[PDB]
Amino acid sequence: AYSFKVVLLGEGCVGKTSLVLRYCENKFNDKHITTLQASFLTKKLNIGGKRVNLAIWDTAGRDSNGAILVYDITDEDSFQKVKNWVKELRKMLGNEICLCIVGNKIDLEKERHVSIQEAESYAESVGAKHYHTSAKQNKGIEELFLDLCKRMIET
Ligand SMILES: Nc1nc2c(ncn2[C@@H]2O[C@H](COP(=O)(O)OP(=O)(O)NP(=O)(O)O)[C@@H](O)[C@H]2O)c(=O)[nH]1
Ligand SMILES: [Mg+2]
Repeated sequence: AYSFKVVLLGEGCVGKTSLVLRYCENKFNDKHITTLQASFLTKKLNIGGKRVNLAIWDTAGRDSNGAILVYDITDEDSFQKVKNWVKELRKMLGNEICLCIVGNKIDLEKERHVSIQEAESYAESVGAKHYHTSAKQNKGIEELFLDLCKRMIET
C-alpha cells in the first residue's frame, strides 16, 4: 500500500547493478557489464505491519521518494562525484527526497581511499544518511534498503 520509487546513481565502477542483483537474486558478477538503460524491480516488504512496494531503479551510469548515491571506497573520485547528484536532487526536490550516501566495496577495506569521517560528516551536512556495503560479501544491503523504506514512511 506504501509505494516508493528509489533510484541508484553513481559513477561507472561503483557497483549500482551489483547492489540490486545481490539484493534481488543473491548473485554477484566480477565482470563489469555496463548498464545501457534504466530498469526497475519491485521489492515487497512488511514494515510496522504495513506493506511496502519498493520500486528500485538501476541507472545507465522528480518522481523518486529516495535516492541511493553509490561510491567506491577505494576511489576518491567516485565519492566526490556523489556531491553533484546531491546538489541536483536537493535543488529539484529539496529535503523531501530521502538521500543515501553509500560506500560500496567495503570488502576492499585494505585499499580504502575515502575517509569514513568525511563521508559520514558530508552525509549529515546534506541531510543524508551514510551506509557501508559490499555487493560481493552481501553486507549492509538488506539494512540499506530497509532503513531507506522506514525513512520514506516517516514523512
Ligand atoms: N570487491 C567488490 N567489487 C565490487 C562490489 N560491487 C561491485 N563490484 C565490482 O565493481 C564493478 C562494477 O560493478 P557494476 O555493478 O557493474 O557497477 P555499475 O555501478 O552498475 N556500473 P555502470 O554504470 O556501468 O552500470 C564490477 O567488476 C563488480 O564486480 C563490491 O561490493 N566489492
Ligand atoms: Mg550497472
